[PDB]
Amino acid sequence: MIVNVIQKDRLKEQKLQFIRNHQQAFDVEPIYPLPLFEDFVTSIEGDCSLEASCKIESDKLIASRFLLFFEDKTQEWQKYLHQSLTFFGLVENRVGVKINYSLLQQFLGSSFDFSKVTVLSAGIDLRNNLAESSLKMHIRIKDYPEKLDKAFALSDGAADGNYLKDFVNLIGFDFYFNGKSEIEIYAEVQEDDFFKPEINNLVWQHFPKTALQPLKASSLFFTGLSKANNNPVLYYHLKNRQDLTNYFKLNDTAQRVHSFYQHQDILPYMWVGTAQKELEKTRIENIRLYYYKSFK
Amino acid sequence: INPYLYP
Ligand SMILES: CC(C)=CCSP(=O)(O)OP(=O)(O)O
Ligand SMILES: [Mg+2]
Ligand SMILES: [Mg+2]
Repeated sequence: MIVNVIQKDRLKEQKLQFIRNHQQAFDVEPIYPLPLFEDFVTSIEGDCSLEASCKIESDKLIASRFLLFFEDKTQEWQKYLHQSLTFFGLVENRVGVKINYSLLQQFLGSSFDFSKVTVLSAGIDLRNNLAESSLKMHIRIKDYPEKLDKAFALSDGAADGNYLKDFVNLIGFDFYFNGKSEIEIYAEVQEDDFFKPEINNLVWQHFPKTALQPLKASSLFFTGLSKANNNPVLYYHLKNRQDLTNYFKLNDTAQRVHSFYQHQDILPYMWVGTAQKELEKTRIENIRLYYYKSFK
Repeated sequence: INPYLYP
């Protein structure tokens, strides 16, 4: 029992540490309301992962981006959903904002089968301009075509085609502090399928050649579809974060992020997000970089 | 495998 007490406290601090490392590297002052997210990660007692992230816009570094993945192998999805929403409510109270939940409500509907959930995340993407700040949630669904149809319908035409239902498992929800909300659909291709002719037919031949190059170093590929996106966002899951510079032509700002992370005590893999037209360039100007730590 | 894909 005493072992559990030590480990509990240890995990709490290790999580805050990962968060502080990231914030302290890129922002002298924490963006409000980061301390509320810090309290939320602390309140979660099971096994989790954290994502710390930077969005680079030329020389603009946006670094107050964090996500928690519920990974306690009990599969208590409804419990985790209720904890996430409780946290979101607290943010509403302290900040004095009202979140628009309608897209999540319609997606959940009345009959949600939680046994079909394989990932749940909750988090923040915080700005100095409160209105531009957002709360985030992802839900990954397996063998739930009824819910896939719903999310596609909710996309409001950002869903490029109904043939993409074959590729979609992850659903993203953004909740802006100004009462605007967005849904995102992520079309995926796994590594085992990269070289299949059906995949070349339905996916690869629609992308320029430069978009295909980072697949060599990747275990997974998403295309993020949302009407909040200026362009389709291509996501590459690099097996080793060290390969970033080999496959992506980084600007100074993104190199700074890359440099900081090369020798942090974090997971070997990373995610990279960039618009298709950035890869056509001689130097990427707009890029999203995602780093991970697990806490068992 | 990773936090966005269970295995
Ligand atoms: C890293 C991956 C594959 C998915 C999460 S990216 P997102 O759409 O949640 O993040 P953005 O805030 O849109 O950059
Ligand atoms: Mg965002
Ligand atoms: Mg997005």
